[PDB]
Amino acid sequence: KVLRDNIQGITKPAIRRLARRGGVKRISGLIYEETRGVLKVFLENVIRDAVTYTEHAKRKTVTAMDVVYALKRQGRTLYGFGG
Amino acid sequence: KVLRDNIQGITKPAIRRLARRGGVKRISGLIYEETRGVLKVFLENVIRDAVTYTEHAKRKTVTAMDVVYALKRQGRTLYGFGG
Amino acid sequence: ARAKAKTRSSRAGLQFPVGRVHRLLRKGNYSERVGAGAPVYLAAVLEYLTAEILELAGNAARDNKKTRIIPRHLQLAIRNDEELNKLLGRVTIAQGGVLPNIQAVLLPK
Amino acid sequence: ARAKAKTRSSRAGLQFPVGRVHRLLRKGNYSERVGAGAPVYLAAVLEYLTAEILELAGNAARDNKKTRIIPRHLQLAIRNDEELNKLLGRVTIAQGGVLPNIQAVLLPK
Amino acid sequence: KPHRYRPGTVALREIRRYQKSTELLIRKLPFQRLVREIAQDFKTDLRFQSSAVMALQEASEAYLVGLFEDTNLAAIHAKRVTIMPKDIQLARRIRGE
Amino acid sequence: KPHRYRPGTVALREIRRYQKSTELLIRKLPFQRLVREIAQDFKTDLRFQSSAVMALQEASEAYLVGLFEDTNLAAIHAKRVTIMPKDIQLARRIRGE
Amino acid sequence: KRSRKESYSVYVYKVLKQVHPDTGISSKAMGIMNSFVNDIFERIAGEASRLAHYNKRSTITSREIQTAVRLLLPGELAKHAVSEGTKAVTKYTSA
Amino acid sequence: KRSRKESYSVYVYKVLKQVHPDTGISSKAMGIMNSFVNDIFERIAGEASRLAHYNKRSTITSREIQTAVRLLLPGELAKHAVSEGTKAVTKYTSA
DNA sequence: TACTTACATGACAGGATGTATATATCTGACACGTGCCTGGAGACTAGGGAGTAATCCCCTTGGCGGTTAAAACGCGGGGGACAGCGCGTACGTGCGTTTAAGCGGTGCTAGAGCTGTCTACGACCAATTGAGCGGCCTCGGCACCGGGATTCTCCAGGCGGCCAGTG
DNA sequence: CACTGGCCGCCTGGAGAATCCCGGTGCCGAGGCCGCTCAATTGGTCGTAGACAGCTCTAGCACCGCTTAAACGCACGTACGCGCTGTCCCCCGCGTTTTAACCGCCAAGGGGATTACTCCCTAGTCTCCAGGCACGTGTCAGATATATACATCCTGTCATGTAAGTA
Repeated sequence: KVLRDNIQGITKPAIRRLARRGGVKRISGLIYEETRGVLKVFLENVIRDAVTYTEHAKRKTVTAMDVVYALKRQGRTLYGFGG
Repeated sequence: KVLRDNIQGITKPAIRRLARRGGVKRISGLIYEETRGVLKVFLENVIRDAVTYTEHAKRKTVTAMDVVYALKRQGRTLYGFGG
Repeated sequence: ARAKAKTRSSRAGLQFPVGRVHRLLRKGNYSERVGAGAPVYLAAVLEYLTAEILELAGNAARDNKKTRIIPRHLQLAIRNDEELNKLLGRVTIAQGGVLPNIQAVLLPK
Repeated sequence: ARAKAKTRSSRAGLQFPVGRVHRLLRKGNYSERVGAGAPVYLAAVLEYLTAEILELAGNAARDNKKTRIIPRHLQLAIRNDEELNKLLGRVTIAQGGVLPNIQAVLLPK
Repeated sequence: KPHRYRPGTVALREIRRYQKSTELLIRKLPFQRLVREIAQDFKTDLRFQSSAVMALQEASEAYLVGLFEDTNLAAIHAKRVTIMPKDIQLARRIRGE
Repeated sequence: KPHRYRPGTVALREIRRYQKSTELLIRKLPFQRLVREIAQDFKTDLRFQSSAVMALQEASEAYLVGLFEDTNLAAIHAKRVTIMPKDIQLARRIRGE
Repeated sequence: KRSRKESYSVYVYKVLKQVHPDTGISSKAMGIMNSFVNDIFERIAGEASRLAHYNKRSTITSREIQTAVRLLLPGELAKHAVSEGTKAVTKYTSA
Repeated sequence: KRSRKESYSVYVYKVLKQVHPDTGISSKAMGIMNSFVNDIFERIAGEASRLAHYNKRSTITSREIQTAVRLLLPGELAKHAVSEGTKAVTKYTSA
């Protein structure tokens, strides 16, 4: 039930493929740690917003509606999920 | 009546003073014309918005209130002239 | 006893709704009142933008040798127009990926 | 026989108006109906932010041995405080200038 | 000797294939479990539709990938082909966090 | 021999002086001439409030000092101290425009 | 018994068939189009509301939304949308 | 006389005299405070309107407002704002 | 000294594989048909927002004379930028293994969401008043002015260490 | 081999100026007073939106069972960053000269702004009907799979520049 350390579940080759989509030539071995940290910070902000949205609506399930609202708040509005 | 060259009216030592406020120590010789151009671009973007506000207001005189509104539209909100 | 019902979009000669967009403005709380020509203008603007992006999507689908538009074709349509990137630079796309863009030193030799 | 006109900000123990904030919310066209807790809550958060920033401004002014606050002191007050800097990242203070923040590599040895 | 390419040619193929690609780059199950891991820290017993996990996922490659084009701009600015962490926090700090 | 300060020492004194300072770094009347020129490009016979010229002055100085901070970061990124057009274009490209 | 969901489905399908008769449309692309129409509509409506607020105007007019088209839509898209809107309100007024 | 141009003068002056009885205020700083109050009020009101639109709510009470505080104001300022706002609303219900 | 000849490096050729190029198959998501209703719409009405005439004044625009700091130009110089060589280095990629995500399957219920009640609650309007802003005046904190110290900066030649001559 | 004088790096002391520290003066900016006004407040009333209860049903949670793709880890290998240093060059510091910016002073009128008027318009509501949405299905573009062709990338092999021996 309770989890500790699943941030390693975003694997190193997942970060490699992400950077390949971004057009990266060479990814240093140091890079994966702060990419995980930046993803930690960004998802923390987004789900903090989304949890605040859901707790405003007095629900217990995070919907994609509140997700795209949280992305619209941050100036990263996403197309394709019913916003 | 017509004005053709006042972009050189933003003099090079005045650009130097602005870069001193920006913490720049060493400024290349090609920088000044580029700064003139990008300031021209930003003034173009601001003044098209401000004149659009003015012609919506049916006014001929540009006001600082429209300056505040055009700056806050671009995400560059300026304190000190509102109200 | 009553005039025949005629849609306002067909009165303006548009496909995009005068009525639905007008109602959504009235319930979207942007003002207390809305002028009559404002939803017609807004529907015309939305129809123009959608017509442009769907025309570019059909062009991309013909380039991709496909008949039905995919959000990859939509991302290809947006990012290959500079002024739409000036409109939609900060908006992220589902399943669109990235425009093909390999920089000059990134290419070999 | 009407009761004495006593004020809502004093009912909150606050100085920022419940009245002006409520009026600007109603005429700002943000919702059809507005709960009574909304403008008093908003006056409270504005008063806390105002108290915090004028605290830092007064401390900066006494640091610069001056009695009257100036937007130089305000701008200094804003970017010593990290969460205020996060709040006001895109905002420029008029006549505020920039707080001294020199990168160490360009400093002399 | 067995077949083996020079360094970066396979990276060229990877970049070209993955910019042509539209399918998902990160695994679904550990991403959903990571969202759950972060969520229980903020509110316990929190549930997600699959579509909300999809939307957070699309936002994740969106934000990350955009940071990598910013990182490539920084890296080619420093005349390098290998990216470094300071490229990432430099791009984040110029971006305005 | 007349006294002469080393190159950069007066530059650091300029940085400390103008960074401590709060006053305007552009002459107000050529800026007014320039803004009337660019205004006449879009709409003829435009008139400016003096406070409007001052507000555009503060906004222009603000955008320029922010971009100059960004180019300072780009220059110290590139193992250099002299800012270059490539640094300025790096800043403009990263900032999302 | 389900609840009706409002979308732009047949409208986008109609204009797509007008600009390209022989093409199709996917459901993911329709989600993209619904999000696009909603977002651009919201941007134009919000800036129109701000224009009405700044000039103390209590109503949304075609003139100020034309102002919003000048503001938001850049360059040739602005003037083409102006031509489209003026033509549209012209044949709407004549009807 | 001329028309009243409404401002945040006496309120900022009173909160100064609470927090620092001895220090003064300049007019440029005072305009900075006016634009500050306007900007923060606009941000909170816009996010409250957005939250009302999302939940299909015609009502803005303190609950949406504290939601918007927890969005916009980061961390420590947000929880403090909840603290004095909670004190204010409890004193308001107790009149 | 030029002619001949052997050697090392570059231009030309060729194979292997991976991704493009061609074609057969099935399948489910796109696309078409149907009932519906609810949401768009026509007419009338109550009412009120804004376009426009008039004006005024004030605040912006235009013009004129002097100072001198701002700007501009030149000399000099020191700092910066950057590429070649080398040097050590660190991921990229090939390939075998694991395992755990991925794909298909099943059971239950949390809670998401729709429906009925009702009530807390909020909005609107006449009166009223009381705090909050327009306008003015005062003095003293601060802008402007003047003189010596400390600090900053930069330079010479005093100091220490090292080296080589000499006894 | 030690002493010791000389030379060179370098390290310290000192000298001048630029802003800071300390007085000296005058001034209009804001803080407070006064007057006004308009706008918050109180009560009542009336309508109305969301909290709460209840139900239900559906997709998310939970558990189950195969399958190699992903992951990972090591190993060879090649390229990658970068420091030294040289080399070249380009812009800061400062002095001098010009010039228009700033001040400051005065005329004039364009339009920003305000008030009134009167009429254009626009939400609201009752009602009516009609096109998009829920729902169902059937069907061909694409997902998938199998057989070729070139790209292309790397690697071998002769072609050729070139250096050396020698008649």
